[PDB]
Amino acid sequence: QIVTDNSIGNHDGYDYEFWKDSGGSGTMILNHGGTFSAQWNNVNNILFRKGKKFNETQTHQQVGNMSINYGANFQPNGNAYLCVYGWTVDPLVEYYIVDSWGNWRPPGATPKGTITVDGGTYDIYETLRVNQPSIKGIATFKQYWSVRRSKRTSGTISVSNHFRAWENLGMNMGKMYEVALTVEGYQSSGSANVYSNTLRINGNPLS
Ligand SMILES: *[C@H]1OC[C@@H](O[C@@H]2OC[C@@H](O)[C@H](O)[C@H]2O)[C@H](O)[C@H]1F
Repeated sequence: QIVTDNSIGNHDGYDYEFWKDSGGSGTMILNHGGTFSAQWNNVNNILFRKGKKFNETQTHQQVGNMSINYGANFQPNGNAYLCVYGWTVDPLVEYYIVDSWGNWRPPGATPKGTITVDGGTYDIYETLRVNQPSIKGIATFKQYWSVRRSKRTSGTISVSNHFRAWENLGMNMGKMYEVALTVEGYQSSGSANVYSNTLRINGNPLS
């Protein structure tokens, strides 16, 4: 259940993934259901997550309503994000719904709009990754973001509301590849205890 290097699998019904580039270290402990704990030290980039991976055949509307109820003890020492994260394919898009961060509020771009949902206000952004790692190899792809205006580390994220806002703004989405509660670190160290993480699709928890 101890993951300290790149790994993808399923643990207690949740698709887990540990992903890092070279340098530093990370430790992910897979706990019950969608839960896990994470610790990182002097990394370049590291991501820890537990959610659902899909077979790339359905739009988010076809999957249905996606909602995540979570709670995490988030203790970054520097740059890190606590978020819902995933990808679409055709087009290849990496996305983030950021509820908390460390010393820097991402993603450093001019907002494209705002969404009010789940008792918060999020700024919406679109950024570009050029020849970077991806679920489909070294690629150039967009990153879509919703970033909360104030931090929080527990609550419910109505994922599908964010997708509709993005599509409303012309941020095109492809077929679902993944949706997951994620901890990301960048050129930093820290820890996070994800003690609560339930993904519901059409009101039904993952299993
Ligand atoms: C957003 O997250 C980190 C990185 O995405 C990883 O790409 C490699 C793939 O194997 C992992 O599953 C992804 O998390 C991407 O470059 C960045 F934009």
